[PDB]
Amino acid sequence: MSFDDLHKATERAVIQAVDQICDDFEVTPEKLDELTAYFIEQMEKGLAPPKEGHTLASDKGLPMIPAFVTGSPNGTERGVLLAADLGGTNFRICSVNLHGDHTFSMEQMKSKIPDDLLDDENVTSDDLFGFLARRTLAFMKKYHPDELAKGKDAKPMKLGFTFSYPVDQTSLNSGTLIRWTKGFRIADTVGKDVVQLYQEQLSAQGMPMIKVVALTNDTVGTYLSHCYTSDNTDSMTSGEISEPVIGCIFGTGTNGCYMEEINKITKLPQELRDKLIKEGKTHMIINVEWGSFDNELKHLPTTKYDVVIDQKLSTNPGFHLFEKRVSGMFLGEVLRNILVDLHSQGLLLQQYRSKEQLPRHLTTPFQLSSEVLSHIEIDDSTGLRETELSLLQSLRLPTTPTERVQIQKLVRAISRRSAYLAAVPLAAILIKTNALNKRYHGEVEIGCDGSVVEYYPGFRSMLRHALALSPLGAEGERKVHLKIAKDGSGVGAALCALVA
Amino acid sequence: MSFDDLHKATERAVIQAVDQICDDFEVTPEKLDELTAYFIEQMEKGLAPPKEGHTLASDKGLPMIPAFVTGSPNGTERGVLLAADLGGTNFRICSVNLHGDHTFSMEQMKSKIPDDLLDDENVTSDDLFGFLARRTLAFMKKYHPDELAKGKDAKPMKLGFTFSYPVDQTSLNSGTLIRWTKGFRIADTVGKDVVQLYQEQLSAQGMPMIKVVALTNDTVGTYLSHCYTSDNTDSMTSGEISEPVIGCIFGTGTNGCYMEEINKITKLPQELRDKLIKEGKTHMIINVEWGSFDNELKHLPTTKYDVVIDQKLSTNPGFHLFEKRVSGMFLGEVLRNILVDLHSQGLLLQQYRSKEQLPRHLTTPFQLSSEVLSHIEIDDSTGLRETELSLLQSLRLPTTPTERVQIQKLVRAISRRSAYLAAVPLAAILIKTNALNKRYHGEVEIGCDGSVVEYYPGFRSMLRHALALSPLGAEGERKVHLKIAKDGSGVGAALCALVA
Amino acid sequence: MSFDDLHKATERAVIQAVDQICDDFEVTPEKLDELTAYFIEQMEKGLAPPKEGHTLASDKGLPMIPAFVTGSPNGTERGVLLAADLGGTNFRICSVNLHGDHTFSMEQMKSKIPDDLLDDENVTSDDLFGFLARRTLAFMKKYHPDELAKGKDAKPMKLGFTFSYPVDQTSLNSGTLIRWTKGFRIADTVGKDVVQLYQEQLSAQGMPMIKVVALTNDTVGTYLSHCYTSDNTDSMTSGEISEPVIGCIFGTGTNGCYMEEINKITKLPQELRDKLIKEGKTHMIINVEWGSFDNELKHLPTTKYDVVIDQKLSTNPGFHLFEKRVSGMFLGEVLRNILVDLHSQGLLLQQYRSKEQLPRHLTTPFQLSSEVLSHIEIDDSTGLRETELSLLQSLRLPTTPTERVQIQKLVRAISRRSAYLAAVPLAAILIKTNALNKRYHGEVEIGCDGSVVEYYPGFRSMLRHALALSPLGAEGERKVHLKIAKDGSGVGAALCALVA
Amino acid sequence: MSFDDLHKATERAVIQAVDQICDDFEVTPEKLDELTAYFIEQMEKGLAPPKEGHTLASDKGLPMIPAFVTGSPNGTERGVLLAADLGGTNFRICSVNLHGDHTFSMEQMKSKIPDDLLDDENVTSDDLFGFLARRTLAFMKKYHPDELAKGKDAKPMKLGFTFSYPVDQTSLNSGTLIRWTKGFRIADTVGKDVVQLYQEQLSAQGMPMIKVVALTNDTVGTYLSHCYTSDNTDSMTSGEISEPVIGCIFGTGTNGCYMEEINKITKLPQELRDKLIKEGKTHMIINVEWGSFDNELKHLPTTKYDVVIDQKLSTNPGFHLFEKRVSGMFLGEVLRNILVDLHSQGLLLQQYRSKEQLPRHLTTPFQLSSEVLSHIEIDDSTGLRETELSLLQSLRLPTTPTERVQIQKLVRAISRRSAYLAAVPLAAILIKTNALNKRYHGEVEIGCDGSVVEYYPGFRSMLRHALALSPLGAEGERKVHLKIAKDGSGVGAALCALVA
Ligand SMILES: Nc1ncnc2c1ncn2[C@@H]1O[C@H](COP(=O)(O)OP(=O)(O)OP(=O)(O)O)[C@@H](O)[C@H]1O
Ligand SMILES: OC[C@H]1O[C@H](O)[C@H](O)[C@@H](O)[C@@H]1O
Ligand SMILES: [Mg+2]
Ligand SMILES: [Mg+2]
Ligand SMILES: [Mg+2]
Ligand SMILES: [Mg+2]
Repeated sequence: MSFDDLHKATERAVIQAVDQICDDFEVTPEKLDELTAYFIEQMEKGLAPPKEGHTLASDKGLPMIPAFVTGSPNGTERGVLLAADLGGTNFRICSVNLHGDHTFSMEQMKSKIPDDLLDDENVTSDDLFGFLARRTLAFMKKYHPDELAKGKDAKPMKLGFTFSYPVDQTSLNSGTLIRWTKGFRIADTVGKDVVQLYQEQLSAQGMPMIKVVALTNDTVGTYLSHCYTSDNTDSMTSGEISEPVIGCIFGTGTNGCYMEEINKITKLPQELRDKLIKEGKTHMIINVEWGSFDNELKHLPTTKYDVVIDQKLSTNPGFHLFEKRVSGMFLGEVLRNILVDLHSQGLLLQQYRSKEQLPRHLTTPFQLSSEVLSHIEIDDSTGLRETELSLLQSLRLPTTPTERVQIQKLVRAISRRSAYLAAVPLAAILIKTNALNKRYHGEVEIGCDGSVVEYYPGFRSMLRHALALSPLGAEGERKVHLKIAKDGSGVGAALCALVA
Repeated sequence: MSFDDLHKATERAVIQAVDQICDDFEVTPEKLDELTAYFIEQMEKGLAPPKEGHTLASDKGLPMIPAFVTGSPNGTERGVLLAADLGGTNFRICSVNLHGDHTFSMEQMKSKIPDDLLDDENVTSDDLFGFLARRTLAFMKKYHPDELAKGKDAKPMKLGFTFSYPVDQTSLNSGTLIRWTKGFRIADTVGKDVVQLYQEQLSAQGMPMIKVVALTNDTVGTYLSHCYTSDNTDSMTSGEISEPVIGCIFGTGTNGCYMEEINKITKLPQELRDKLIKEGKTHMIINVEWGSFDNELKHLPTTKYDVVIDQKLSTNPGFHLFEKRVSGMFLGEVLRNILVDLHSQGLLLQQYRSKEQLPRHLTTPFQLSSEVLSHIEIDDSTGLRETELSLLQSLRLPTTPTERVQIQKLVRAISRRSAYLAAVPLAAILIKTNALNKRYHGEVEIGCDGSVVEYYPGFRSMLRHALALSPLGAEGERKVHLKIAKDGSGVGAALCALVA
Repeated sequence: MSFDDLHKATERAVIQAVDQICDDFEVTPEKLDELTAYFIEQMEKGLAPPKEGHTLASDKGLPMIPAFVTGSPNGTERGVLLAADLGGTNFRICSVNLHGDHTFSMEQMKSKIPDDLLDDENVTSDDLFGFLARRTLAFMKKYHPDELAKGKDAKPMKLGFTFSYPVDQTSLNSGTLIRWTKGFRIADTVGKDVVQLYQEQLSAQGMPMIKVVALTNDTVGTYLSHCYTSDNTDSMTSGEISEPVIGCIFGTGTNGCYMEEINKITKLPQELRDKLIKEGKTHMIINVEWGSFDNELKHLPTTKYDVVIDQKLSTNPGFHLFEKRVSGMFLGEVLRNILVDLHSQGLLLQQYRSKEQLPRHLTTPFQLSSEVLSHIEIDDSTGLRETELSLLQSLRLPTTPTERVQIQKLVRAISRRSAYLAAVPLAAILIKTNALNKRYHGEVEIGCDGSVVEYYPGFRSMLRHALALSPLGAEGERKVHLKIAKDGSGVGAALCALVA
Repeated sequence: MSFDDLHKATERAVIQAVDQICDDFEVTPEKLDELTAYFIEQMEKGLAPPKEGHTLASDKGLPMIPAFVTGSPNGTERGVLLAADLGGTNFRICSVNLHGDHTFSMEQMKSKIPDDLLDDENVTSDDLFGFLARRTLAFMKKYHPDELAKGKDAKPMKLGFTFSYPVDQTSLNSGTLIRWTKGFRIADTVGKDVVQLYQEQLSAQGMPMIKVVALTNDTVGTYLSHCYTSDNTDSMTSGEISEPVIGCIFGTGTNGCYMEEINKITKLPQELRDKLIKEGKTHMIINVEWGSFDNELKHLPTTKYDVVIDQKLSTNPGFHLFEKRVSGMFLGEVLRNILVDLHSQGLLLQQYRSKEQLPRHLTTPFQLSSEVLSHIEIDDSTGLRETELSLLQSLRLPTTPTERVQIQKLVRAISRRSAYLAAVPLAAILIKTNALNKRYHGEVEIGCDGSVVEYYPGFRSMLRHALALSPLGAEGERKVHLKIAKDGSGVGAALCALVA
């Protein structure tokens, strides 16, 4: 045994731990099927009246929100509307000029949500909504300075507001916050009317001229934006015309929505179901809180790393268990926990004696962005050798050549687990509504927004693969196109405000 | 307001524009009566000597041509004669074997008039007449190759020549072109002898053996052909025997002719009226240039779409205003202008941003054939849903379901306007000559040739209806039969050549 | 037995004959597989050196032409070039402004090929090429009148010439006509240089300024045009990037071409293969004369109606047997022969006593356009009842209600036979070159031009179905997109002239 | 010429433009020498009294600031002090426990400077300093919550304040802002006392307990931190003991400072020079505003891209010309301007028709971070092929394979130009003070902080190379070590506060 043979014995120990992790992470079709079936069962429960002791702030299971849109655009909608979009790492304000030909011209200003609003439980509703109103002034000064200069007399501006949190919507115009998720801890807005808080701050800042017309989700805005764009009006002689079914968000969090029959939403008051069916409003866009799927954990492929994020690092433990396996914030956090744990086992970061000596950004939660993971996974031979080091050097964590390949294997296992689980709600929705066979012919479109699905170098293809593996089978995959709703939330909110 | 309600609001706007057009197009009996009366007044003027400053190339009003036929056949005429027929979208050569029993056996060769002769003002008389002579050689090679092989010694062939243009006829044998109409722009034949140009080209091509015997119109040939065929010799005990009164053309253009008393044609030289009355030639077949009726526009139900065709798209602006409302070329063009105008209003072709993006065949004049209109109008429920799309797809213009019904309404309004106006000259002629009461009993026949009246799925019945609405009343309609002179122009020219 | 029961007994006899025909026409997967395999065998033979006694004018089998393009565009090509396109029912001249962004702006003039050039064996090379030169003058007068006015001094204009006939190409600049097909009988151009004849006539007409730069086929132009347009440059993170493989023509005739490895074309001189491989010219676009597939008839599903067209009605008996089953000219002719034969059997046109009394346009060959078939097939319930009559009325053939449904069944059987046979060459080409598996991922595009594939209300979907039935299987169909190369031949020739 | 040959001709055009740019960017030793010599001349002028008409807000040339530190640490300094650090993309607060053994334990909180303070001229002193005070409260709540809870009675906290802007320092305790640079436009703080504004806001927010003890630069803090750490106390028998000479910042901006003899600072009042020399204070740490070197542009290798940044995009045109060639903000901006200009020339982004169609983040200034450049440059073969696309995809700019290599060449040319120019001030300082020969033996240390020097995968080695190329020669490079002052500004300010 030379030093090189002794080193190989160590490398084999490292490899076994990494392979064990990779196998714990991979989703096998058997679980993909248990999950699709369970997802559908929870979807039916999510439409049902609550039992005694249940509420929305505390529910568990897979709740659904009956957003009152009740239809979809065809691209002919026209007009200029404002849109606000809150809830990722950032906030955006758009001015969307809908042209009536399946396109729009969008102006945009965007900013990061300041950490003053995210790291402290003592942050109030006035700090968050005061922020949004100040950014709204900045937007108006750049794109519509005249309306701002002429307000209060200039009027109205119609604004749609996308707010990416579960909202107990009662009307397209308004609803209340059910809970904060995804990084916000601002407790005094839970139960309050989201539009009311924003609208009051807009007036407080000098813009009584801007009226918030509609409150929507990101999933809904995405679906509607997707519907507005492309064509879906081809010739009936081209042989097949597609239809939008499902909207997705794969960003800091994960969600989607779909068109559903109004007569099946048993929790909606019957009087409202009757009022709407009488006008031909046979369908609603339902926000399925995918993130909450299996919060009780009867089927998801949970490992110890997911337990740690959910119980110790997350802002809302016990909720949004699906997101913790799928969305961008947790793809990042899962790798960080693995690297720290393989430090403790003495397998990767062998040079440190012990955890307290690790780089501070490695031990601090959420400092490993899914952006680094994107580069870690795409890197091929020379990327892995040289760039993987640069990518982790930016997290102050220098590594060896052999360590870098082991880290890449962990990253691919993490993103694969997510991409396959991410297919569960798409298969489950298409199957529940029989989207694939409600019509003899016509393709199924899924309009997905969010930076993980748009940029992660692997999701577009891994979802298609996973859909084929799920109960949809190859035949279902053949009907189903994953398209990107790039301007997704912005256009969607503008359309919601147009609808009012 | 859901997307579906917003879409209905748009559909209502579309409908209002289409209904406004349909109402502008419909001819009400009040105008049908003003027009019948005006038509008769212009017919009397059309027989009168001209005033100083008037000529035939430039006249206005409703000119008539005193074709020198002076009588009608009874079906006993026999012999084999050639016939040439120029002036629609095509040209035909026939060899008609008249059998003497109200029937004939017709051989035919036909060809399209090449665009080389239609789209350029620099086309000469030698190109048009050279064309006719070359097609004549082709005809002879197929049906009478022996006469061609034996010519110059084989002789004579007698040919009748139907030339569908106003001709200043001086004798059945010849006359000059008054103007070009209906698509021809060959200026150097205006004022020239039509037979002379054709006869010279026949010799130039090697056929000195063929003599053009008679020059006729299509209206005249149709009347005579109609008279030749059926019976009109039934028993006097069958209770009632009919007589031919009016011939019609409803093809690329529109015209007709009728039998008139020679003593009323005040512009004909008196010496000629005397020469003919002395031989019992009490009547002449008069070509009424229906197409020119109301060229000055005092009564026709003119809309902006007709103004555009007459001033911008037509080959002879200011003339043939009636045809522009009635004939096949303009049924086609009127729809095209409406669709382009409803594009500009944002009502039908809503997907284009603006006119320059429309299919090139939609913006190009005369590319919308009345043939497409025929199918657009006949289509019932499933035809409208599926075939209307195919019909416009052939014009490269894909449409929506709701657009297709709106287009069909416009098409029916266009063909109805034409069919009712088309009744004006038939009512006006029968009334002026008192065809309905010159005899106690005996039916009135109108022998109409032309593809619009023969195939358009609506003219046969719409004219009968319109005749009943006009001053003829139901009582006049009861005397009047619309029959189709199917082999119309061919037989007619053969008879004209037989007459010489 | 009442009259109605006796009539049903007759209808059953009619139905049996129609069903027998429909079954003779349907292509079963077993034959679709024999044909794909045979097509591939003949394709290999088509690349081989000839045997003694063989030439190109007379070959039989499935010849291929090694067009010297040797590559494909990526959309960045820019410049303004002229293009001429001869050989369908018409001729087109374009001026194509290539912009370098996968789009172009095309100006166009088009005209029908006059019958003077099609119905007579005594037509010479000077009449056909004189025609093309005259239409070229007309084009220049409308789009580039200044170049024409300034020529001879203004120069050069670069023109690509698409000539849809087999051409024994020796260089992209020129080659000779192998045979006339598809309606032309002009024997004295066979064996002559196609460009030389056109170029001389352009000078004869006054345009020494226009140089014909490249001679191409329609199949080649279509492939290149298809390649030029869309993108095929998406992100490698979108998950899959497509590549053009096969170009198609489904118009008056049928053909296609594909990219092939130069080292496999064994008949090309080795010295030329070496000259080209040394510059990286690893592939050529090969015109596969699909029309000639199985001219000897060992596998095609031939019936008596196809025998009649090939031996009695066609301009080139014994050749282009595949086209006679597939292309637009013969979809039309096959129905006509069936209707005449069912007249002779006393089943459809029961009112005539015998063939000589049938409408002359029914007994005359090629008067039944595939355009009528398009409408006959698309028509649903009310279309069949009312429009089928109008469509055949335009062929002067009035029918009964029961006759109309029987005719529609025959039409669908005819177009299905064609659509399935039409898939044979696409499956055969993709399989021979392993287009489906030469790369792990990336879609396969087929760029098809021609009015049958673009407008016939059934081909887009019937080909996709047939491809799945053929040896490609569903898995091959999943890679394969049928797209329409709408401006196909025009752009292609402009690119060929750009290439020179 | 095949499509592939035509494409190569285009690629050659692209390459020539890229090579021309690369050659314009490369710094040749001849200029490196002109610049070193000029830098020294301007350094002498920078110590001189001003001429009439000169001030500090407007100076030009290379000003120096005589920070009143007057000495350096040896690692024995002990105590716990707070430190604030403002002025990059972010702001940091530290609590540094100096231990007296060349090490310290640092606690840290950091946040991004909100855009509310950077994009608007109407931002006031109260918004910037209010921000710093609020972040200070957050820091105290996490690391010293007891002092905050006990204040006002708990006291004092001693805070050092690093403020990375030129400051007209009069005492280590305070000075005024000379100008804003590097992204700030807050005009009403220019001329005001920097400590006074911060100190007042700390009291306003509830922390009268924290006293700002010292105001320093980042360059000074870095030098002192560097001096505090390692050893520099080795045995005199180890053969050679090093000494710190120069501190550097290579972050969003670029600067450094060095120890200089007090008797040479001719602009300092003589009375102050005498007061200090009498106590043995023979040296001062002088901030050399490297960024301002050659603001008048007599020697820097200026190209058109640098002119655009300086005159159109920068917050302070005419100043800090050296930084615009060297620092992280402009490495980013220079590439962006090149890519847009090569779009205009039609060489890289060939698919767009024109600038208005480019991705909005490409045309927006400063959206291309030097972070992307880091990855673009490090990428080797497979990194360039796949990751370069991901890196630009994050700027919404998809590219081709050939485009990616051309972009990488531009990036390496940009970072090389910077790295070589970046050596000018280090060579110039060591040469001016004869750091290399003031002692027979002992190494020269340069302590550089800042993320470009710490992470850019190329600076550590390119500076060493450039130093050898400059007048220092290989012999000077052999004395000179580039080390990283990682905790640099934080420790430095804590030491400045310890010094008071
Ligand atoms: N290129 C990338 N590769 C991988 N992950 C990325 C990339 N860019 C952003 N992300 C992830 O996406 C998150 C931002 O999500 P996104 O841009 O979709 O905003 P969002 O719509 O506001 O999110 P949400 O809708 O859930 O609130 C980041 O925190 C990071 O985790
Ligand atoms: O137009 C389609 C095809 O028609 C004929 O079959 C020709 O042989 C062929 O070269 C051409 O491409
Ligand atoms: Mg979002
Ligand atoms: Mg006629
Ligand atoms: Mg063609
Ligand atoms: Mg700094």
